[PDB]
Amino acid sequence: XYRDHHYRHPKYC
Amino acid sequence: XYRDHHYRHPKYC
Amino acid sequence: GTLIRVTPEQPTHAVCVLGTLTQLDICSSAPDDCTSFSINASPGVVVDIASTWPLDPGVEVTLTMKAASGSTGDQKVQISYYPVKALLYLTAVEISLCADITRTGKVRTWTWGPCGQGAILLVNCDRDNLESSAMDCEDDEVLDSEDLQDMSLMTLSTKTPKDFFTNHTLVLHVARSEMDKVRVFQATKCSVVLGPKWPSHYLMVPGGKHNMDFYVEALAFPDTDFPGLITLTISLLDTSNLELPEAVVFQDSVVFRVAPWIMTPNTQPPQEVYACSIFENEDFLKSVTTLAMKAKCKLTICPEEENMDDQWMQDEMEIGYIQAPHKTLPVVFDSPRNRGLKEFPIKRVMGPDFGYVTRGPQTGGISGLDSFGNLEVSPPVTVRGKEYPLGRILFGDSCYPSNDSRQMHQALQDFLSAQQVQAPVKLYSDWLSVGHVDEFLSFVPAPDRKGFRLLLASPRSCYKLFQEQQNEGHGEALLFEGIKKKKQQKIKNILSNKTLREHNSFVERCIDWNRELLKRELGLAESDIIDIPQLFKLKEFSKAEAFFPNMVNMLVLGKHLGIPKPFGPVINGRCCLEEKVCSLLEPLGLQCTFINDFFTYHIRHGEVHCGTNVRRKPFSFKWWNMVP
Amino acid sequence: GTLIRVTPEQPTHAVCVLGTLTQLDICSSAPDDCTSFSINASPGVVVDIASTWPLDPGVEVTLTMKAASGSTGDQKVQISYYPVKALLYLTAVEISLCADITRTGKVRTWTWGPCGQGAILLVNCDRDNLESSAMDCEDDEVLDSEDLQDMSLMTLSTKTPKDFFTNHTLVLHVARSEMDKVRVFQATKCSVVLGPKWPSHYLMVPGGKHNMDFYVEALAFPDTDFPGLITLTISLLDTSNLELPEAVVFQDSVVFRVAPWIMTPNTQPPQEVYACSIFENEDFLKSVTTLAMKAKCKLTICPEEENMDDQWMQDEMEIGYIQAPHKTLPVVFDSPRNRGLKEFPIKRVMGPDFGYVTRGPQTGGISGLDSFGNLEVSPPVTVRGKEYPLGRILFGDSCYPSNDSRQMHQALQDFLSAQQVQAPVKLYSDWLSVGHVDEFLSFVPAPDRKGFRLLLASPRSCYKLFQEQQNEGHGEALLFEGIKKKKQQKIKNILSNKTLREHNSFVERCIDWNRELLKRELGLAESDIIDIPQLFKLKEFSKAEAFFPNMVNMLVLGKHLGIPKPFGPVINGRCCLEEKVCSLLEPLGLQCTFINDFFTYHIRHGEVHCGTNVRRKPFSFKWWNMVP
Ligand SMILES: [Ca+2]
Ligand SMILES: [Ca+2]
Ligand SMILES: [Ca+2]
Ligand SMILES: [Ca+2]
Ligand SMILES: [Ca+2]
Ligand SMILES: [Ca+2]
Ligand SMILES: [Ca+2]
Ligand SMILES: [Ca+2]
Ligand SMILES: [Ca+2]
Ligand SMILES: [Ca+2]
Repeated sequence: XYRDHHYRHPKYC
Repeated sequence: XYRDHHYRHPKYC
Repeated sequence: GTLIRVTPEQPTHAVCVLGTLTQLDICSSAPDDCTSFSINASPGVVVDIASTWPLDPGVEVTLTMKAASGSTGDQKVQISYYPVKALLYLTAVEISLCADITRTGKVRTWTWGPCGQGAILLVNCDRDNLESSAMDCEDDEVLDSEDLQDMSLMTLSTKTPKDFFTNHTLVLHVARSEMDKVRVFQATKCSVVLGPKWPSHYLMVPGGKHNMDFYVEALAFPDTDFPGLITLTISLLDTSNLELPEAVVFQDSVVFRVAPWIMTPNTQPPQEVYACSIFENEDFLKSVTTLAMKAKCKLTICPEEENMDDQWMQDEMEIGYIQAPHKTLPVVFDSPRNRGLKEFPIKRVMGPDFGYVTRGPQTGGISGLDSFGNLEVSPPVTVRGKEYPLGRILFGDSCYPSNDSRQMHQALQDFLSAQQVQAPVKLYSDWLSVGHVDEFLSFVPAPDRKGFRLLLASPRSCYKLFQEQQNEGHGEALLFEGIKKKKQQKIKNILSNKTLREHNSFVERCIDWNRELLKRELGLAESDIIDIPQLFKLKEFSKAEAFFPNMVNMLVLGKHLGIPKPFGPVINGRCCLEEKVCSLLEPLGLQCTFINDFFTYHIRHGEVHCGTNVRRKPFSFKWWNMVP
Repeated sequence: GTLIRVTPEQPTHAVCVLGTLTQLDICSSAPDDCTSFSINASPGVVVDIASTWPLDPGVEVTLTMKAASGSTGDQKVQISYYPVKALLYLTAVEISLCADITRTGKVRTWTWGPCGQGAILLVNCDRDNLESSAMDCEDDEVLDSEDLQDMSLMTLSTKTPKDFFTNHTLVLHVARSEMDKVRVFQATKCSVVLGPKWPSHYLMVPGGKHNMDFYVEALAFPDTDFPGLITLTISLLDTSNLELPEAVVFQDSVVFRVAPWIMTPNTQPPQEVYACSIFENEDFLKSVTTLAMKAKCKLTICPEEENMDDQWMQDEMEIGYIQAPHKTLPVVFDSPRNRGLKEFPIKRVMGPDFGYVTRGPQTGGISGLDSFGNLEVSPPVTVRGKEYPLGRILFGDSCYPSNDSRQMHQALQDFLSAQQVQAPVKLYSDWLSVGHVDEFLSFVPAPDRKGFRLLLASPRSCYKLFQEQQNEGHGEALLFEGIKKKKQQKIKNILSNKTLREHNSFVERCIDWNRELLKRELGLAESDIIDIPQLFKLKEFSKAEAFFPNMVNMLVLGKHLGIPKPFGPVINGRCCLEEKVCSLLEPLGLQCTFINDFFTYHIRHGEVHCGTNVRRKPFSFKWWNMVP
């Protein structure tokens, strides 16, 4: 992900 | 069209 | 190009592939106080410096080897810094991915011309299996041995030390964009490795010397969404550490081009003639059989039980070919029109060594200009220096788009344009009631000048002929006297017809525009064109129709011509139109035979050529030698 | 090329257009007994024979005129056959369809290079009207005068006798394939004549001298289904007889090419810098404002009420330009990613003289490699003779396709490939957790050699620097000591980390493969590359992430660099990494400024460049002078 750079991620998003 | 050369025609087909 | 960095704190092990240049970087981790270096190489390693040398980034070191090692780390290189010592252990392998890049018949870019490189792929569009009704490329298995003759061979040769692939892996892959237009079978039997489903495969190679064979086939012809180039890549990856992901160490590629679909003009020798057997089509079939026997070619007659009362063989399909340094085979292009003969090109044409292709909306809306009697091709021509050794494609269109205008379907147009070997040419043929370029132009062979003659319909010539006939005291001759159950017309009443004269003048204007187009687009002269007498008449929608059987709509088989019988006026026991055509064509060495098609084809607005299809010998010129 | 046939039985009236060659056929209807001919021409007509001449098809007659007639049938030509006489009445008109074929600024093929011909069309993608939210090309009307500055001018000049168009007509048309990507307005005010609905128009021209003005605009950028060429045709048709259909007598055409979308590298001067104002983003914004003020450029800050808590300005859009001999204007390319900033490029970027373009699935499924932080462009380069005066496009991909691999969307790939002026290059960037080529490569200006320097991340360099620091008695320095609320790491414990060493070795292998790709694809040498110290660590899915703020992910504004602050070990009162970067970059004339982005961007896996976007000056080189 929402505020993270990753478009999708099991952990950060 | 039926037996005519024209693919479509108001008269021959 | 590979970079290897050597550090004096620990030796490094690197893998080099024969035939690839390896640059050795020594200043990346050289001692700060060092100023010069020396190289000590094993006799199996050749070093090139581009006896100490200055330690600067400008100087370069390149490594080469001549033999693949039999053990890992066989060859060592010593770098002496001024003295600290650094070591480089190194093993050599040979990885080759070979195709027929020379286009000669025997096994990373594609270039046209006789001095180019690149392999050619054939679409597996035929039906080599006799227990199926679909094409060979619709399944991911090879069921016949002969099916391997339509597939390109690619050889992977590996010379690696024993127990080399316990730490390295080989992957064969293709891009996701081209993965749906290619299929690769590994020869062991033939098992699929790459295709429209799997874009990558993990090859299993044993150590030592190994050769693997792959058979490549294509699933799609070049189109507007497919340039025609397919790249198959082999990647050597390091897999030394289990936790760490595999890292790419080597990559090689092979580029194939899909062979385009090529037409054949009337100047090519004939091989097979197709015809239909509808009711009362007996004398026409007898004449066609006699002409084919004289021309030394076979006949294929479709029974009425399969015609569905359709006699227009020419419009339904068009026969061309596809060739490659290993295999050539004809292909049938199915017209979007589906009237009666919609099943013939798929059930009685396509078979062993005979491919099939189709385009356009099968059940959608189309026009009468989509029939393949509107599609023709010219002999090879030189236009202002540019060469066309296979000819140019010609099809009909209108002058400008409007509400009532017709056109060939855009799908067919982009297909023909994607087949680049013959650049299509648009001609004005919408003025005709049917709209077929075969109704006013034709090509015949001739043993002089460029090697061919272009025959064009000319109302002027017919009017001049009738004028001379009337001047010579023959003005009461009856046109249509040979045929019965019709109105016979005298010469004077056909000369004093103002409406017919105006209609013929308009038709002549259209044909003159077409001739001016053709001369510019084919580089012809006034000596390359012959005007055949003809007469047209405007009809419903103010569109032209032939007044008497179209004599230019004839069948050409080498030097034998089957011409529709015009049934013109008879002077001195001979038809004047037939005599004029004989005088015009016979000096070229051709033999004119006149076929009666009045009550069978002409009544239905068709002629001898409209009801026949001919298969012609492929060009001797290799398409990959053309430079579009 | 036009053919005129003369018959002695009746004179013919023909219309000739100035500038076109007219061939006069005399043997088509010549008397049979005739053997020689003579020509008597009016002084206003020039005849060329290619004083009698033999009457054979080999000889040709060509007619030319120097002035448009003021009356129909003004000039007569007499053909004397040997003596029968034939007459030809003839009138001359001038029909010109002029565009900016010289690409100079002032008013039938398109060729690249400085010695070519062809006009350039601009897509009307901006919003010159302040009372609408859509682009200018979405309607068939012109509402502003300034809107006429983005349209190409085409002039139709007619010099015809009085009462000439009572029997002739002029039609302006375009093909049905290109009719949906063009629109033409006739200037009177501006009324549409040709467009995606009407493919033909019947022009109304008065007799005498007349000039008409047309404004042409494009509605689509070049793509995989659009080569980029549009042909507009003018046809002169004869309409003498009402019952007979109109016959085409003359045809002229003008070819336009749609200007492609062009990127700008980091070596171009900056003009405007974009940034986002999220919570706690204050010191970063202050540093950005100071850097922009020093670089003499403006700032555009998006308020948090429009950010929707999205701070990644770089990924959402990419700014390029489109230029033509009359007008140049920037364009914004909208990424298929739509996260928070999905409305900024359409509501606060596109406006007067600022176009908009987008591709990809707006609501479909995409990957993290579609963000425009993965799309960059290189400075102009010469590769083995081939010239790229605008640079080459670089974007990231994987080594080979597989189940877990990612890629940039095919729609974007074919769009960038269709923009031919910069050939895209695929780089291996899927090994990163985010997968953005901006995380390991950058370009900076330099006043020597090729004019630029390529900076690449290098774990080796950082490890060497730490080794020298430990050798010089500094082995207890604490990395991450400048920042708080985090674990500070000594140099010895970061040097004795085997897992970190293996991860960095794998990352170095990937970066070395990328460097070997870049050297071959851009024609670089070892002196054109500078290695920036860096440290990576493998993470979830075994993908690399920056250990400390990515120093190569910086903002470049001319000679001013905003670098993320690494917060490295402090030796002698200065950070060793900062000192090394300054020593590496300052000799090139650049000035290094370090920006703190630890708790705002680095924690969220981003850096200074990831959260900023810069608009750069267009290239001085004209794209139409490039030869792809
Ligand atoms: Ca098969
Ligand atoms: Ca087969
Ligand atoms: Ca069919
Ligand atoms: Ca076969
Ligand atoms: Ca045909
Ligand atoms: Ca508008
Ligand atoms: Ca505008
Ligand atoms: Ca967006
Ligand atoms: Ca504007
Ligand atoms: Ca970018």
